[PDB]
This record gives sequence, C-alpha cells and structure tokens, in this order.
Amino acid sequence: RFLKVKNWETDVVLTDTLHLKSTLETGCTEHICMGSIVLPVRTKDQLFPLAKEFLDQYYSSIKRFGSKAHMDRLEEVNKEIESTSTYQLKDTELIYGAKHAWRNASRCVGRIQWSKLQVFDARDCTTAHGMFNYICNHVKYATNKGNLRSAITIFPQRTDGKHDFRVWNSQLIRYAGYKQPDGSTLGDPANVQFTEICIQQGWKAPRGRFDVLPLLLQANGNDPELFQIPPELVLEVPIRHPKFDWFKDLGLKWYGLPAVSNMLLEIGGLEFSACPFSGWYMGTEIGVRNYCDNSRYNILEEVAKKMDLDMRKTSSLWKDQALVEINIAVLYSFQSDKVTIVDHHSATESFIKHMENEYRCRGGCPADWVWIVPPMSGSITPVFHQEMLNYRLTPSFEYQPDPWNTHVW
Amino acid sequence: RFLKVKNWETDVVLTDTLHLKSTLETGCTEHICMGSIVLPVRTKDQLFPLAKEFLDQYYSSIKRFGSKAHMDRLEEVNKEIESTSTYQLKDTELIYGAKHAWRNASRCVGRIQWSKLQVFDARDCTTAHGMFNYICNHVKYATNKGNLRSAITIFPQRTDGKHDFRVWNSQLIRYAGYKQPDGSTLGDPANVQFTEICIQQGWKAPRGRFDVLPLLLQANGNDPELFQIPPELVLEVPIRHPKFDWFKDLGLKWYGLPAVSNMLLEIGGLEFSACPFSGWYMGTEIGVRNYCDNSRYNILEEVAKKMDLDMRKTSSLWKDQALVEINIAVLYSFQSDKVTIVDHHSATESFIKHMENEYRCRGGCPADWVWIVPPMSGSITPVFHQEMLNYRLTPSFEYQPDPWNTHVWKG
Ligand code: HEM
Ligand code: HEM
Ligand SMILES: Cc1cc(N)nc(C[C@H]2CNC[C@H]2NCCNCCc2cccc(F)c2)c1
Ligand SMILES: Cc1cc(N)nc(C[C@H]2CNC[C@H]2NCCNCCc2cccc(F)c2)c1
Ligand SMILES: C[C@H](O)[C@H](O)[C@H]1CNc2nc(N)[nH]c(=O)c2N1
Ligand SMILES: C[C@H](O)[C@H](O)[C@H]1CNc2nc(N)[nH]c(=O)c2N1
Ligand SMILES: [Zn+2]
Repeated sequence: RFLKVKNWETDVVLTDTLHLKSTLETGCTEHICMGSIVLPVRTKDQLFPLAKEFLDQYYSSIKRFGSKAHMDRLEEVNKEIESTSTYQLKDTELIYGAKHAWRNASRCVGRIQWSKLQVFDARDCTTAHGMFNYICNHVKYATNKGNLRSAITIFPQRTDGKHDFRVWNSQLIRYAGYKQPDGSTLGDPANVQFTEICIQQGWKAPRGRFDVLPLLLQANGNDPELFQIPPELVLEVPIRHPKFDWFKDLGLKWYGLPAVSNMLLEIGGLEFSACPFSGWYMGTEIGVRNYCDNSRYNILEEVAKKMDLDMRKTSSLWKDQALVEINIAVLYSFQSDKVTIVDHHSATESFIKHMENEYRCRGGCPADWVWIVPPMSGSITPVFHQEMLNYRLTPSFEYQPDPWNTHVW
Repeated sequence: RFLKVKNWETDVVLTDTLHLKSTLETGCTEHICMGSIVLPVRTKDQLFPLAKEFLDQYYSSIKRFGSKAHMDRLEEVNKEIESTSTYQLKDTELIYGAKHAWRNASRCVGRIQWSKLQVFDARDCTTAHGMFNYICNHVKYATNKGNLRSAITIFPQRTDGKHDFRVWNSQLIRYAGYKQPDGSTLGDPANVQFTEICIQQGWKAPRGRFDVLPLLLQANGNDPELFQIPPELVLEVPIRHPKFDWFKDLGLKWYGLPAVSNMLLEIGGLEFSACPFSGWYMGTEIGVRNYCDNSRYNILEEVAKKMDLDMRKTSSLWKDQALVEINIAVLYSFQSDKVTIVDHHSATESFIKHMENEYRCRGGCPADWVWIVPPMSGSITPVFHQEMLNYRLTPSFEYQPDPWNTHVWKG
C-alpha cells in the first residue's frame, strides 16, 4: 500500500503514497510486466464522478476543500451535465487541468517546469483558419526569438465525437518524408504517410531533405485543410561542430520548437483532442534519436566516415564515438545561436531534484524509467540509478488514433 | 491468450504464448509498474506440484512425456517426498534445470549461449574446504587461459534451511574496498562491507586498489571459513588504450572471469543456495559501471582531465567523451590479451537473434528491458527499439538475502 523507491547511487529512499490515487490501468499484471511496451463519448453517468474527482483535487489545491464555493461548484456542474450532458471548465480549472496533465506525464523528464506553463484558451475557436491563427501565435510566443517558453493552446473539447478538433500533424513543426525511385528515402522517414496525405490534399512539396510540413487542421469534425506556417516563425538551427570544420558539409539543420500536437488532454472527464503543447529540446532527442535511429535520418554511417574511424569491427566503438560528436554539435549549434536547449546531464539532474520535491510535496511522482533515462550514456546520468514507480494519474495527456484511420470525408 | 511485441526500427511483430506458463508474480499490478525496482524451508504440500511441473517440463523436452520412464519417475519422486520430505535430482535433470534457469534469466543479455553450459555437480560436497576445492577447479576450467567457458558449480540443496551451503562473496573474484579515516575509499567501494567481514574473520589485508578478495565459504550451515584463490588461477587484464599512451599509467586492471556466486537456483521446488556461475564480460560492465559509476572506481574526472576535455560545462559532453574512450580501452585490452570479452553492439545484436529464435521455437522469451539495454549508447543498440515482456519462469535464479544478515553464529 505504501511503496518505497531507492536511489542505488545515493542510498536515499523515498516513500510513495500518491500511487493509491491512480485510477487508469498500466498494461502490467502480477504475471507480466509491459513496462517496455510503447502503447499498452462519456455518458452522463461516467462523466460526473470524473468531474467530481477533478474538482475535489482542484479545491483542495486552493485550500478551499469543503468550502461553500467548492460545494456550489459541484452542484453547478452536476446540473449542467444532467441537462446538457457535458460541462464547461472555468478558466482557473483549465489552467490547473493543463498544468497537472504535464505534472502527471510519467514519460516527461522536464516536469520540473510544470508550474510555468502558459495556457492559451482557444475554446472559442470555430474554424480551421481560426486554429491556424491560434497556432501561429502559440508558435511565435513559445519561440520568443530563441528564448523558448512553455505553452499549450487548448481547442474546444469533444462533444458527440463527430465534431472533433484535431491537429493532424504529430508536431507543429516537422520535416517531410519522400520515398525515392532509388528505393531509399529523402527527408524524415518518420513522416512518409503524413507527407503523402499532404501531397494528396494539395501541398506542393519542394521535395527537399528538410521541408517544413504544412499544418493539417480540422475544426468541428470537418474535413482538414492545409496552411503553411509563416517561414519566419519557424526558427531553425544549422548544425556545426566546435572542432570539426567539415561537419557543416553534412547539410544538417533542426527546428528549435518541439511542440507535440497529436495528443488528447483529459481534464475532469472532458476530452480536449486538439491541444498542441511545446517546451524546448533535450539535446539527445535530436542528436541521438532524430539523427541516428536507423529508421530516421540514420547518419552515423556518414559521420564516422568523416572522422576516419575504423568501421570494420563494432568493437572499435566507432558508432559510440560518432554519436558523442553528433550530440556535441547539436548542443553547440543551439547554444551559439541562443536557442534554448538542455543537455541530458542537466535535464536528468533536474528531474532528480523534481522527484525529491514531488515526494515531499505531493508524496510521489509517476515516472517511466524506460523513457526518463536518455538514449545515450544512461548510467552516467543520475536517473539510471533511481527507482521509479509508474502509474497513471488524471488530468493527463494520452495518445489517440491518427485521425485518418477514424475520420471519414 | 496471444501477446504481441513490436520492434520499432524494423516493424517485426512477435507473438508470446509462453508467458501463459508463468506462475511466480512480478511485483506489478494493473495499477502500478515496478519494472524499475531492483528487488521487488518448504512443506511437503507445495513441493510435489513443483516437482511434477518441473519433471513434466524435463520429460516433454526430451520427447518422453507420458512415457513409462516419466510416470515411474513421478511415482519415485512422489514416494521420496512423503518419505524423506525432499528429493534428489538425477544428474540429467540438474543439468537440464541449470541450463533452463539461465534460459529463463530475463535480465541476461548473454542467453544465446544458454545450451553451452558446463555443469559441475558438487552435491557430494560436505565442507568449506571441499567447496574451496570445487571452486578453484571451476575458476580454472572456466578461465581456460583466457578462452572463457561458461560454467556453474552446484552444491547441495537446502534441507531445513538450517544447514545451508553459502558462498558469501557476491562474485568468486572481486576486489576489496577499504574505507579510510578521511572518508575516501581505496579499491572497489561496493565491496567495503564484505571486506570488513573478511578482515574480521582473519584475512590480512594488503590494502591496495586491486586486492583480489578471499573466499568466505559456509558448508552445511556452519560458520564460514576464509581461503585464498591461488593467484595463478586469477586471470587479469591490465587496461591500456590503442591510441592514448598515458592510459596505462592510470594503473587500471580488471579480472577476466565474472562469476556470480550469491544467487539461489530453484529447480522443481528445490533450492540450491550455492550455485556460483560464470561466463564472460560484456565490455560496458567494466568500462561503464565498474569504472564510471560515481559509487564505484569513478575515474571519469581523471580520464577527462588527461584528455584535456572542456570540463567546465556538462554540455561539452566531456563525460560522454571520456566514457567512450575508457570503454574502447577495456575492449582493446581484453582482445590484445586474448581474454574473451564481447562489446555491447555485438552482444545486443546476438540477443535479438536469440530472442527471435526463442519466440519461433519456444513461444516467447521473457526479458527485462531496464537490464537488457546497455548503460551507454542505448538507442544505437537494437535492444532499445525492442518491446519486451517480462515474466517469471522456473527453473530460475533468484536473489537471496546476504548470509551475514541471517546466519546464526555458532562460534
Ligand atoms: C520544457 C522542456 C521539456 C523538456 C526538456 C521535455 C522533455 C521530454 C522528453 C525528452 C520526452 C521524451 C519524448 C521522446 O523521447 O519522444 C518527453 C515526453 C513527454 N513530454 Fe516533456 N519536455 C518538456 C516540456 C513539456 C511540456 C511543456 C509538456 C506539456 C505541457 C510536456 C509533456 C510531455 C508528454 C505528454 C511526453 C510523453 C510523450 C509521448 O509519450 O510520446 N513536456 N518530454
Ligand atoms: C556468457 C556470457 C554472458 C554475458 C555477456 C552475460 C551478460 C550479462 C549482463 C550484461 C547482465 C546484467 C548484469 C549487470 O549489469 O549487473 C547479466 C545478468 C545475469 N546473467 Fe548473464 N551473461 C552471460 C552468461 C551467463 C551465465 C553462464 C549465467 C548463469 C548460468 C547467467 C545468468 C545471469 C543472471 C541470473 C543475471 C541477473 C543478475 C542479477 O539479476 O543481478 N549469465 N548477464
Ligand atoms: C513538449 C516536448 C518537449 C520536448 N523536449 N520533447 C518532446 C517530445 C517530442 C520531441 N521529440 C520527440 C517528440 N516526442 C513526442 C512523440 N512521441 C511519440 C511516441 C510514440 C510513437 C509511436 C507510437 C506511440 F504510441 C507513441 C515534447
Ligand atoms: C555470469 C555473468 C556474466 C556476466 N557477463 N555478467 C554477470 C553479472 C555480474 C558482472 N557484472 C555485474 C554482475 N551482476 C550480478 C550482480 N548484480 C547486482 C544485482 C543486485 C544489486 C544490488 C541489489 C540487488 F537486489 C541486486 C554475470
Ligand atoms: C521499445 C521501447 O519501449 C521504445 O524503444 C522506447 C524506449 N524508450 C524511449 N524513451 C524515450 N524517451 N522515447 C522513446 O521514443 C523511447 N522508445
Ligand atoms: C534503479 C534501476 O532499476 C537500477 O539502477 C538498474 C537499472 N538497470 C540496470 N541494468 C543492469 N544491467 N545492471 C544494473 O545494475 C542496473 N541497475
Ligand atoms: Zn510493469
């Protein structure tokens, strides 16, 4: 019932009590652990307990638990559900809901920042053109000329589920992917299917390695439409190395703003299916995953060749050498251009501090070790040595089906 | 029930049916994942089911399920249990059981090797000196002058839990760790407590950075006894770097033979509390953890100093740089001395091949991702991209508490 987690590097032990509030299921059982698995409307009756549970935590957080304003609010929501079959969040509840969805994201190493999130209320939005305007303003505000600020923009909540707002893109800013007659792939292979839906919806693709995708915005369950983010709002960094002069000849660049736009935000049983949110990069996301994944840009082979390393035996660790340098270059490039970026030592150090705060201040912190530990130098970052408990709290961000599997035309 | 695992580099989807034979519990619930927690006397009653299940396993595998010889052996084990309250494994069953414990070890990346395992039966052993002897022969056979061979030596099973065979060292070969007045440590910090004990028992401590510890051996529930492994049996590798000539002057070496000795082997209900086993190192065990953990030898600073890296901001990746070079040195040094070692690229690639084979032949392969993925360069090894399912099969290796915590001293 009361659980301990130990850090094996510091011997510091923490007691978790927050897990007993978890509602949703993990994928695991007593018989099987699904820890490494990437992926393991409401009626009037389902919605009300959800609303109450949420409002209860809200009013407790503002130290007004059991007060007349608490009781009255519970009344008003119940009455709205009974007659309208849904309800509207107050601004204050919405800000709180969003922030706690981030506080609760067990896969996010950057949650020390959870309270500093700028919430843009876009529930008055009605069209795709409106969505586009909200998005460009988010993108510009968050970017802040390279001094990035965390933000989320929240579109209208789901109704009967035939009137969903969706950003089709997986991030507001991503690069196209094209399959070539050559049999290979130019650009980001992670994006082929989506790039094809952009060309099939009308986009003129420049057919480059780094083509910023057009936004595919769906309002009120309507057919999605294309828009191009003003190029001057897309801050990109050319990638160079502080010692290797030849590194820039690789042609590499990345965008400054990581902004996830395909997730579904659940607050008090209400479902916000379009809720693009953004912060700033940890270096490894680009240098390790985007650049070096075999299924991504896959440049290790080419980089190692430029450093003149022995690629005949895996045991020369040429991959590992090239990986370090690629990641040095990413960090250096973002820093030289004054675009906020955090390295994995710094991020994990910070997440450790954040865990300790969440344990004393909340009695816990759901954390997913498989995602928290960076994809390089795992054991030299402190999160490696830290036991974590993983459980699902609400409010939350969740994955949801790609809209094209779902929405018909 | 048919559970699927996806590989996200390759899109290969595998179907697990073998988790259906898992009995032991994982620590996880529908409400909580304990996937990253390190550590989450039997009666007649529970024993025959465990025996029966184990022997059904054995007999199926040799294609004799339901045979007269299978039925006779069930009957004979049955009788032996109600008459003596325990039972004895045939040699063939011990061999088969010890291989399977390794096969079922979900935290072990080395399992493509599982069928090649040298089983030494030390169930006739009765004294600590007997154990010393059996262990030396293990060390020599397994070392094989650098061409390492996998082995396990199996001492008599638990009886009333009052007459346990324990090897008290965590590995047959490890270096001492000495805590100084000033708070520093000399030698391996992880063996401090266990060194203290040895000192206490009578070991005269050399007090250097790589003193190979004595064996502290318990036979038959008796107080444990000190012994020195013959130094000529302890193969070591001095660590140097192919390009960095200053690297040798760091003074580093490691031993060639990793041989876990503190684990409990369970076969068909029986508990072998002394079953030291050995294979050969993946490089990162030494170069990442033993050398570079902050709680271990912690040589990152001193290595990055000597490479003259920019050490004033973590963002130069100076740690990542030094870490790679040290790991290059470890593999270089082993290869040059013809001591078996495997790098983490080759080890993980082999395991994927193993794992795929296991799904195809056996219907699954339980695997602990948190353990399988190497502690450096995670996502450039294919295991990182591999979904895994963790579950508990017997026969099995398990943790047990440390003997000094439980042992009832006689004097
Ligand atoms: C501010 C700096 C931030 C950093 C350094 C950061 C870091 C990360 C990293 C490294 C991941 C792993 C993602 C991957 O590898 O694909 C992640 C996941 C995630 N982050 Fe954060 N994050 C930040 C801000 C935010 C914000 C502002 C939110 C929401 C308000 C958020 C919500 C999430 C969610 C829901 C996931 C899991 C996504 C998934 O499962 O695919 N993050 N984060
Ligand atoms: C032959 C080459 C082998 C290699 C390279 C290898 C590699 C590894 C590695 C890297 C680990 C994780 C250990 C750690 O970081 O603490 C491990 C754990 C383990 N291995 Fe293997 N192994 C090998 C052979 C064997 C053998 C012969 C056995 C027993 C028959 C075995 C049984 C286990 C068990 C039970 C664990 C879990 C240890 C624990 O949970 O603390 N392995 N192995
Ligand atoms: C907000 C924020 C800040 C930050 N630094 N980093 C992030 C993760 C972003 C950026 N870099 C990767 C991307 N990650 C979010 C997308 N994750 C897909 C995971 C996935 C894939 C396939 C099937 C699934 F069920 C799940 C977000
Ligand atoms: C047989 C074999 C071969 C190989 N290559 N590698 C091995 C693992 C060994 C060597 N390098 C580390 C060690 N691993 C086994 C002991 N590890 C500690 C597990 C542990 C720690 C603390 C608390 C616990 F509850 C459990 C075995
Ligand atoms: C199979 C495995 O779950 C998958 O590769 C995970 C592992 N850890 C991860 N961790 C992070 N942060 N991001 C990821 O995309 C992944 N992928
Ligand atoms: C807390 C966490 O589970 C712990 O540090 C684990 C992580 N993965 C590991 N993996 C291996 N192979 N060996 C280890 O000692 C550990 N330690
Ligand atoms: Zn689990």
